[PDB]
Amino acid sequence: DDLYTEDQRMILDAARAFCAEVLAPNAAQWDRESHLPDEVVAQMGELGFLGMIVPADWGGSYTDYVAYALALEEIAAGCASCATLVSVHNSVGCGPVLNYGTTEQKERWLRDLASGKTVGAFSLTEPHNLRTRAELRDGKWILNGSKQFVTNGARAGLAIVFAMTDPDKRGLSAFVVPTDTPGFIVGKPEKKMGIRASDTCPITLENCAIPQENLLGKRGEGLKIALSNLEGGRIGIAAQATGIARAAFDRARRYARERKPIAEHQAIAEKLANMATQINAARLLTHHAARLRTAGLPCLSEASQAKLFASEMAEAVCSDAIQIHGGYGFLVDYEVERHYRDARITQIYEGTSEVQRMVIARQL
Amino acid sequence: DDLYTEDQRMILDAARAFCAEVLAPNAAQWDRESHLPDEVVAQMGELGFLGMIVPADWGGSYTDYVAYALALEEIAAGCASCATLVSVHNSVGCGPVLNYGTTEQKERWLRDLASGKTVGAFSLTEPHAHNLRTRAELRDGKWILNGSKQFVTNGARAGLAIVFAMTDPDEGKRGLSAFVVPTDTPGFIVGKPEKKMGIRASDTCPITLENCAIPQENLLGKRGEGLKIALSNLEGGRIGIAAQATGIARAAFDRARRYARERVQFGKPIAEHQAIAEKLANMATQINAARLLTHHAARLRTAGLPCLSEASQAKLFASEMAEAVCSDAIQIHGGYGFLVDYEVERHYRDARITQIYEGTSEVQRMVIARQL
Amino acid sequence: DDLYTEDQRMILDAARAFCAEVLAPNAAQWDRESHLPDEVVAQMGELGFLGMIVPADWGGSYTDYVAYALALEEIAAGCASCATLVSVHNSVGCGPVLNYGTTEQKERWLRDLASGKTVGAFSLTEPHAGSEAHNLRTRAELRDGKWILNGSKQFVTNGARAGLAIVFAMTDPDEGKRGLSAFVVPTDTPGFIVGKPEKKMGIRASDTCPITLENCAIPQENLLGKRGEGLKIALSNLEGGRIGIAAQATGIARAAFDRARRYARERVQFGKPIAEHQAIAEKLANMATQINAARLLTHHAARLRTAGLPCLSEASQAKLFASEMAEAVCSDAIQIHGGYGFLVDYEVERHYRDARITQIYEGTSEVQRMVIARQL
Amino acid sequence: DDLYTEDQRMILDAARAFCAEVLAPNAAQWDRESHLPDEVVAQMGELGFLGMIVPADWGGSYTDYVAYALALEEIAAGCASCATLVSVHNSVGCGPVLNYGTTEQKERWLRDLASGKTVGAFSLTEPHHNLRTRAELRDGKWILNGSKQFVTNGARAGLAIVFAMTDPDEGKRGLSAFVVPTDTPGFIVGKPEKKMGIRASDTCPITLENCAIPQENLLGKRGEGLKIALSNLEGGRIGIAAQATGIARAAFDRARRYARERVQFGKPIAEHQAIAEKLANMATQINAARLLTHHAARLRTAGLPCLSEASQAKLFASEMAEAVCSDAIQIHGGYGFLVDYEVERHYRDARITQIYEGTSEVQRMVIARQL
Ligand SMILES: Cc1cc2c(cc1C)N(C[C@H](O)[C@H](O)[C@H](O)COP(=O)(O)OP(=O)(O)OC[C@H]1O[C@@H](n3cnc4c(N)ncnc43)[C@H](O)[C@@H]1O)c1[nH]c(=O)[nH]c(=O)c1N2
Repeated sequence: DDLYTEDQRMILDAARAFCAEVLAPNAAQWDRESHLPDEVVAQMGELGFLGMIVPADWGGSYTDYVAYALALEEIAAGCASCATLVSVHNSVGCGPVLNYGTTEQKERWLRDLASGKTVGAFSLTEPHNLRTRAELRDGKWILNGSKQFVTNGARAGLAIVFAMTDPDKRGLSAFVVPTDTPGFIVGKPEKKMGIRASDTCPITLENCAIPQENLLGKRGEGLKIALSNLEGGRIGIAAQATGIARAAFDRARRYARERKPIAEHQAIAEKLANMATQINAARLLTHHAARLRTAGLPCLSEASQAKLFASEMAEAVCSDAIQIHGGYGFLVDYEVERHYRDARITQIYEGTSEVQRMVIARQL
Repeated sequence: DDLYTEDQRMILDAARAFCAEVLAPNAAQWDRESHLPDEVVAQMGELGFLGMIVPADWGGSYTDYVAYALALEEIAAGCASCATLVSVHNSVGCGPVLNYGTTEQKERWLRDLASGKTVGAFSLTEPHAHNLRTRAELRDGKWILNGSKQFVTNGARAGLAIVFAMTDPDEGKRGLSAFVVPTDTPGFIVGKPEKKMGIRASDTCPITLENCAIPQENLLGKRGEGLKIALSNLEGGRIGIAAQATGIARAAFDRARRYARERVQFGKPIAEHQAIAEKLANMATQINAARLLTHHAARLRTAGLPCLSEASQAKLFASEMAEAVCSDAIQIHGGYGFLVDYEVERHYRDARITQIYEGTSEVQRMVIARQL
Repeated sequence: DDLYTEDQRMILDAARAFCAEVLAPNAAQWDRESHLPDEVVAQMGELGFLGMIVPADWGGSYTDYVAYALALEEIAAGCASCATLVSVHNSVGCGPVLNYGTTEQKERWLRDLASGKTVGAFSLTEPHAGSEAHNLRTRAELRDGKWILNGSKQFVTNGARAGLAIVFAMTDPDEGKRGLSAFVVPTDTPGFIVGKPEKKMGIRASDTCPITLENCAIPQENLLGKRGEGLKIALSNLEGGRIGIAAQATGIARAAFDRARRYARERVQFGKPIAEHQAIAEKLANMATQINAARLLTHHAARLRTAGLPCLSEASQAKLFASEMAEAVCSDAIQIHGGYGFLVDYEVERHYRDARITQIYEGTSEVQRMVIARQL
Repeated sequence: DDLYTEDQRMILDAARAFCAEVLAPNAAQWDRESHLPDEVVAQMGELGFLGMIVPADWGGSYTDYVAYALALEEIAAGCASCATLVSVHNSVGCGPVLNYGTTEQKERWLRDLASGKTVGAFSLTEPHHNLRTRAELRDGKWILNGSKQFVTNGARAGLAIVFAMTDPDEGKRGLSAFVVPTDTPGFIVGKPEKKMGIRASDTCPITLENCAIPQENLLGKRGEGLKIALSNLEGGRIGIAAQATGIARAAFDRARRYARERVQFGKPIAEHQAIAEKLANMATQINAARLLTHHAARLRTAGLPCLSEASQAKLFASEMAEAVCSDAIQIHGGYGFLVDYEVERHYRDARITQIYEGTSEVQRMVIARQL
């Protein structure tokens, strides 16, 4: 930990101890029951894990993005579903309100988002850019449409919902929708291969009317807003891939050392060497992008490179962790099978690998 | 199909029909409930799938190994757990009895294995880290077995197990013997099925032998021949798992390519995107190569030629490929690929075991290298 | 071998002897001099390797395509450059004349192509146009009873040694994809100007030449097929071409692997033959497995083609797979050799250099993928 | 660059200018002739490139190891052979004398090594730790006999750090290190080896036949030879990591420019998704390789343990370089296989990085050992 700053090493310690004491012993159960207890979410709130990229005067704990990634790496090593909840809540639950909310808006919502009292959700994508619509009639914005894969959909108190307001690029607007609003209809959580305890829900909007002052930004600023947190999001998920890969690697190398022991059979040792090299490269790409972002510099390509690299790495590293365990690797009680299922999603959400490659290439 | 013989196409069509009518629509449920219905196993019996490498003379359906491979690829595309059952039963349930059994032993057990009335299992490996701790002592005209075995596929539904034990500890490599143990023999204790990431409906159980006393005539082959017997269906087992890996990959590939033709993003079917197209071509290439390696091994095996390397190449290749094709199949589905209801996530989970069992990839590589 | 037919074993035996006696011992020198002696090309002629896909009654030696792939793999295992020459001459030198030639045109040319008295070249690619092979700027105009070719061509294999070239030219510039025509052009024709062979990383003894056509006049009866049929003709030997390159990749890789496995048995490090080191043994096992899959893809495409069945996909899969496999196999061979792997005298560096072209010519990997995907 | 330091940016900018004006225009010709012009070596010396990990007090230009890695990357991108010479000279030419030499020894040789006046070589391995080359103390001199293998800079070096058995029966603690002037009678340098790549980096066998040197040329203590042989592994590996990053980067830069110029089916080929995907993968792996390499250098700069980290950088960069060079070939199509388009030289040069300064297999052993 010698190369990190003092802020960064403090977050790392706090994160480490939380993860060892609360996440790691319970993640198997949470996966098996597809459910993360709310008191664990609340406790993440109290510790500042749900406002790590909100400034401290708005109720958060932001220091820099390297710290953020270190915390999300630790949290993902303990529980990949927690890391999903946290990466989404901080980046796209908190980000839009902080960056485009008026002062009154931030007073209404941001301190509760940043403290974790209110969990946040972001809803842009749709089953088939958009067909969800919002009409302004009699002082209320009225939303009708259908939305897909909303992380934190069941538990969020607020949702940033994107909707077509003016059908002729600047045709979308963003809304803060409290999730108890009549006509905000959240469906049953999707059944997923992995991150099973991170609730991922479809949402139907059926004349969901919200006050006019719940418009977020100016009318027509929807797309820009939806795109304002790609760097933070991708950095977050790259950090998550790194943590999940690292957890499986930690188990593999512990199993190799105990099962001479198999860690000095050439082939096993080569896998472990490869796994360590790849995990460390993923971390360094993640941190490099986080430094640029901390400094306010352009870093979409760098963040997309981290997310790309870390995500693909993680599936291969988790696959080696299984292989190193033999027959036991396929068994639930040995946990690496969980890490393998959890890892897979990182290549898909927050921009697919194909999208990550498009943007990196665009800028060469 | 016009590339295959008459017999082969017939076995292929019979299995296609069974997988479409019975397996494919119910796989998802069986994965969900971690259980294959006894009657579906009995129906594979009735159809000859549980005797495909047993001569017709002994009640089986043997034509050749390519045909075996074709049937297993089809079963696997519909239900990976079914393929596991079928492949283990046929190769290591039926094989030891067929090759090493006396005539009377073949009459007492082989007809029922081949018909599928008796499901067979095979138990050599043990849960500690050749050098077995499980023992057999000859006492008053009976073999008495004491031991603990690990991961017996078909462990719960098998009526017979081939069970290997130390009979002569001084003799080392010739220290082992093989025994046919009816699973209802007192002292044959089946534990709870293991909880696995995939092939969840294939029962995999630890077993203990506790003063498990069996008739002297249940010794399979000669005393001390157990190792040799334990190693004599490696070719067949490995051919079948390579076929299974091929079928699993093919199911996910078929779902993904159909999805890529129907799904529209950026104003064209996604199969018209170059990156997607490249995955689809790589998938088809790798599946075809895996099938070609498998059938080449099968062809050598059918002609009684030595083929342990060719069988191991095919199993190594098909197993590694199946993970990469299934991963690609998930990716082409985007977020839907991660969803249970889109099924490719089941194919991925199921395929991962193929690199491990029937000899790990590491073991496969060792034999292939040994002959180079 | 037991799985092959008597014709297949016969050609296989013949190629093997030739490759040990003539090719393998001299290949290093030819790479070094960037030159294949004419007497070696004549011997391949005499032995029937330049007619392996022309029927016997036209002077060829065609039995089936599996035989062809076996012969090409051997030839390639001894000299990659030689395999390039053979593959091109057979598929696109002979093929166009065989398939589209009149009786008179086959009597004039195909017996000499099939015996190897005359080496064949194929010229389509231009400086601006490779993978997009239809937009041609080379032109052909009828004046005074002769076809007059003017233009510029690129990367012609066998370009300096060939006696005939199948040249593709725009006869009808406003007719697009139906505007190409194919022409048999004697390479001694005035205005058929062969540039100096390209300097390449690998297959350095396979002459690969630019060609300038300048008031290059030929008899009217050197038109091959119907006017406008050029594109169809240019695309009519894809399967055979790709089968042969797949077999070439397989043979180059095999040669690298044979050296590596022998060296790993002999070389000792940390008290045993490095072959017994598990990481080495794994590399060896992966190399065998991949070469074997390549071969089986190639022979499967060869069977469909022998039966006249459609097989462009299967041929493209073999080519893609073999070519990419060969790079990784030759790379493993280098690594198994340690620091000796980088040295010219240890040969495997040459196989690595030679292997790399197989992913590019006879349709790039990207093109192979497009056609495999399209036919799903 | 914003993220580098004033010294880092300083050495980077100088390496850039110099790669661009001297190295990159002439690298093809040097590869073709298998020869680096002496005056170019002298310019590297003069510019401080041959003293980059020796302190300023001893005639060097040492700032930190991140600066070293940046400069090696740039040199490598203009001329892989020059980078091989530079990496070796700094790491194992200067390193032993710097760290194990007496003050008298450092005054005698280290300043000339650091200024580039004298180029240094290092000679441990033989054709077959268990070594045949012997040194015998006789009449106030060490007399060396043996055969040595693949000495980089073997034909231009003025001094060679040679390792020999002083005490055959003490095994690993029976080796000693010696500073040998290369003009010493009985120091016979054979013909440079014929190689696939880095052809202008001279790589020579050396025969020592009754090669007699002063008693005071023992380096470190008698028996300390293996420890000295292993004392610059970190530096060496960081250097080759930077080499591999640079070679790949050169091929990458050519391929990405080509892709924006070459049109096929109506658009620049960089806009075909399959090419874009290659370019994106090349950029990402190259950056990953630099970041591993700089991470290692930071640990080295701070004097912290970093053998594994440098081994990870060297392993990752070297394997990466082959794959990136291969893509660069592919992106060029047929042109990629032609000498005039340069990417085929980069691919050839890149392949050595997986083998020397320890094979991939050796890198992976040290990484594993330490987990
Ligand atoms: C040694 C040797 C020998 C021969 C030949 C080449 C060489 C190097 N060829 C020519 C060969 O067929 C040619 O190199 C390929 O068609 C590739 O074309 P270019 O080199 O013009 O690359 P080109 O400019 O077409 O492509 C550059 C890169 O972009 C990619 N690309 C192009 N279009 C694309 C698309 N739509 N989507 C995705 N990617 C795309 C390609 O795959 C390639 O990777 C030939 N020719 C001949 O007529 N007669 C002969 O005998 C020979 N022999």
